[PDB]
Amino acid sequence: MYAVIVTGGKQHKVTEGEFLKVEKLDVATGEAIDFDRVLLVANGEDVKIGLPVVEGAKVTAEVVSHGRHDKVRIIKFRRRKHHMKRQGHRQWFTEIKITGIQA
Amino acid sequence: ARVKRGVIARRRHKKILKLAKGYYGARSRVFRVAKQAVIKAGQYAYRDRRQRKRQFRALWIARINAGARQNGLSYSRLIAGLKKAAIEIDRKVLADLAVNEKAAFTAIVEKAKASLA
Amino acid sequence: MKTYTAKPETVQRDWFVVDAAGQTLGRLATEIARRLRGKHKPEYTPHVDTGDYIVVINAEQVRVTGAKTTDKMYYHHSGFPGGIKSINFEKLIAKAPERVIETAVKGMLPKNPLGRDMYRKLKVYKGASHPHTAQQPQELKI
Amino acid sequence: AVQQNKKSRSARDMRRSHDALESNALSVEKSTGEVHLRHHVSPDGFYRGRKVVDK
Amino acid sequence: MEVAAKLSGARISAQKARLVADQIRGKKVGEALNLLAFSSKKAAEIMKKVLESAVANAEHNEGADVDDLKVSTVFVNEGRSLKRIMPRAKGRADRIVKRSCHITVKVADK
RNA sequence: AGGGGAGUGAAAUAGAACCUGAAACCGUAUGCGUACAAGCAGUGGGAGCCUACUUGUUAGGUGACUGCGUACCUUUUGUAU
RNA sequence: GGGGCUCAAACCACACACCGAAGCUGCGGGUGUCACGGUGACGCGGUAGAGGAGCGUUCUGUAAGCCUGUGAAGGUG
Ligand SMILES: [Mg+2]
Ligand SMILES: [Mg+2]
Ligand SMILES: [Mg+2]
Ligand SMILES: [Mg+2]
Ligand SMILES: [Mg+2]
Ligand SMILES: [Mg+2]
Ligand SMILES: [Mg+2]
Ligand SMILES: [Mg+2]
Ligand SMILES: [Mg+2]
Ligand SMILES: [Mg+2]
Ligand SMILES: [Mg+2]
Ligand SMILES: [Mg+2]
Ligand SMILES: [Mg+2]
Ligand SMILES: [Mg+2]
Ligand SMILES: [Mg+2]
Ligand SMILES: [Mg+2]
Ligand SMILES: [Mg+2]
Ligand SMILES: [Mg+2]
Ligand SMILES: [Mg+2]
Ligand SMILES: [Mg+2]
Ligand SMILES: [Mg+2]
Ligand SMILES: [Mg+2]
Ligand SMILES: [Mg+2]
Ligand SMILES: [Mg+2]
Ligand SMILES: [Mg+2]
Ligand SMILES: [Mg+2]
Ligand SMILES: [Mg+2]
Ligand SMILES: [Mg+2]
Ligand SMILES: [Mg+2]
Ligand SMILES: [Mg+2]
Ligand SMILES: [Mg+2]
Ligand SMILES: [Mg+2]
Ligand SMILES: [Mg+2]
Ligand SMILES: [Mg+2]
Ligand SMILES: [Mg+2]
Ligand SMILES: [Mg+2]
Ligand SMILES: [Mg+2]
Ligand SMILES: [Mg+2]
Ligand SMILES: [Mg+2]
Ligand SMILES: [Mg+2]
Ligand SMILES: [Mg+2]
Ligand SMILES: [Mg+2]
Ligand SMILES: [Mg+2]
Ligand SMILES: [Mg+2]
Ligand SMILES: [Mg+2]
Ligand SMILES: [Mg+2]
Repeated sequence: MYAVIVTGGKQHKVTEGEFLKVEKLDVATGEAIDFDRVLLVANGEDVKIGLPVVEGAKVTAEVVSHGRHDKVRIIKFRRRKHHMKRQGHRQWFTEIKITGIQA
Repeated sequence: ARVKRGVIARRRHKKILKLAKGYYGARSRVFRVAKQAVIKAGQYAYRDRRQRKRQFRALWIARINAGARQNGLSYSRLIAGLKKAAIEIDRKVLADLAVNEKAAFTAIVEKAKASLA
Repeated sequence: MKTYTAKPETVQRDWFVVDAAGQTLGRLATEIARRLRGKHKPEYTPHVDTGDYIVVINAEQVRVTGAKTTDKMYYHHSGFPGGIKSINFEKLIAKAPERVIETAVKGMLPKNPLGRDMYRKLKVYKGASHPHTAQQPQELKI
Repeated sequence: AVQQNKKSRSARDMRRSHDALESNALSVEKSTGEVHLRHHVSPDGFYRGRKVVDK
Repeated sequence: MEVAAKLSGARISAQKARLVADQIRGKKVGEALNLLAFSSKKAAEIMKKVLESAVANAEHNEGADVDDLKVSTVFVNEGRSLKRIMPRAKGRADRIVKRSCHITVKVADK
């Protein structure tokens, strides 16, 4: 039992009881969410290929935490032109746990 | 008010020499050489965040080609067939099924084939 | 959900035997180099050798088109002044028939430690038989 | 003639990989158990079971 | 046990003294004393007196037996150097450094 | 000469070249890598091995193999030069 | 550019597909200006140079305060 879902402009292959980090969602911690845009559900030997979205399929999850990724450092340097610039970045994410896959 | 530079200058040199850890020879232990090495390392890292996305699409596309020709289809004919029917599955997800879930990849290639492409 | 990468300790390799009995040299050599590199498998990764073993048996019966049997030259330098030496396709077939196929395939492979490793899996012979019966190569039609 | 670049730490240590010292052939006199150089009179003045110089 | 003995300011360069220290590292003191007695190097005469001091330290302060000892640690560090002036041709003056070293020997029965 | 103990001292790695004791530079010990391999020495990817504990969607150390990649300042129409 | 290429892997027409940039779109963030009362809109490569806003060092007031041998400054992780 696994599914392919779309969230945050990316696609994720998903199995039940899995932890994965996705782009930040506007959901409070501990709240349940569902994913209606399911592209593929495969149940052992049975594979439902989704004409664009598999009809009736839905993948539920609960929000575990919010956080930020490790800092990356940006530098812009133009040699012998007297120019330099620095910047920092930490990207937000939401961690969700997949509770149930409805085929 | 005479200001001495000893403490501040030492704190600034140690920040650079800590980023130069693991470099070869003088690039990890003298400030003048380690300063240039840290700058060039950050120049490379900025450019390689763009190239990471290019190197991974090329890897997915090459693996999809290998899996499609095992089912009697080329990469360019499979992509046209997928777009003809419905499918919006990524090259990233497609390359994962080609290696791990081979029975699901065959079903998709067979459906793309049935769109006469 | 990271991308799969092959591991050199857990790669499956097969043995194949290819007969060069009237095949064009460069169009046979491109098929060989494709399989030495592992480009025909979904497990292919750019930094590990996932390819197969190729045995080539009738290496002296490979052919070229046009006027290339006498007009195609192989040059090499010995490192001494004036040490440039040449031989054509017709004469090299007579002397070292296997060197013709190896030179073509070797130029179609990467020039690095990994490329020299894939080249070690190519066995070229000039008979109709090979010494690798215990490996039981399967037939490959061009 | 002189260098255009200074040698690295690693480069000069490779030149010294042939600077190690070897040992000598030492023997023990059967009569007295005294160590000496092979084929040499011992510091006590013995050689091949005989007194040669007696200091 | 691991009793040590040190010689600070030995009048020899550290690079010259380290050639002899590589010969005795990890050996039994009896077989390393014979090696130093028959060496043609000047650093062997200096380092043989340090090793004999470390053996004498173990017998008096620790009650060790020389026949069960072996040299476990030996290293040569740099000492302070003297600075002298050497006249060269055409009025040029050169600067000489006279280097010294610190020699440490450790013996152990275990 | 210099040391190993013993003593004095709150403290001798405060021992007289004596408060603190940084960096360049030189060593010893342990872990991983390195003797078919070509270039500003890094970075994107990445196996294996070692250590720690939460025994692996973890942390630390190494980095086989591979894609890209000719230092910095000044002066210039223009510099890997 | 090399290997190699001859009913081409050359050339001349036509057709359909795909790859391919830091371009465009998607998702998540930060900022400048203008309008309205936090939203909308379009901007955000840069040398000489102009404009705006900040960090840190020593000393003086706040301070006859507060911290500190149950451990200050400094050094090193
Ligand atoms: Mg000052
Ligand atoms: Mg390193
Ligand atoms: Mg690309
Ligand atoms: Mg791409
Ligand atoms: Mg010279
Ligand atoms: Mg030189
Ligand atoms: Mg120079
Ligand atoms: Mg010069
Ligand atoms: Mg020069
Ligand atoms: Mg030498
Ligand atoms: Mg004179
Ligand atoms: Mg000198
Ligand atoms: Mg006391
Ligand atoms: Mg102290
Ligand atoms: Mg003190
Ligand atoms: Mg004091
Ligand atoms: Mg002191
Ligand atoms: Mg220091
Ligand atoms: Mg060393
Ligand atoms: Mg090797
Ligand atoms: Mg070779
Ligand atoms: Mg070299
Ligand atoms: Mg080369
Ligand atoms: Mg990585
Ligand atoms: Mg690690
Ligand atoms: Mg690397
Ligand atoms: Mg590399
Ligand atoms: Mg380059
Ligand atoms: Mg390159
Ligand atoms: Mg200059
Ligand atoms: Mg000029
Ligand atoms: Mg000029
Ligand atoms: Mg001009
Ligand atoms: Mg240029
Ligand atoms: Mg230069
Ligand atoms: Mg090329
Ligand atoms: Mg045609
Ligand atoms: Mg197109
Ligand atoms: Mg892109
Ligand atoms: Mg843009
Ligand atoms: Mg956006
Ligand atoms: Mg722009
Ligand atoms: Mg700007
Ligand atoms: Mg004040
Ligand atoms: Mg304390
Ligand atoms: Mg102060």
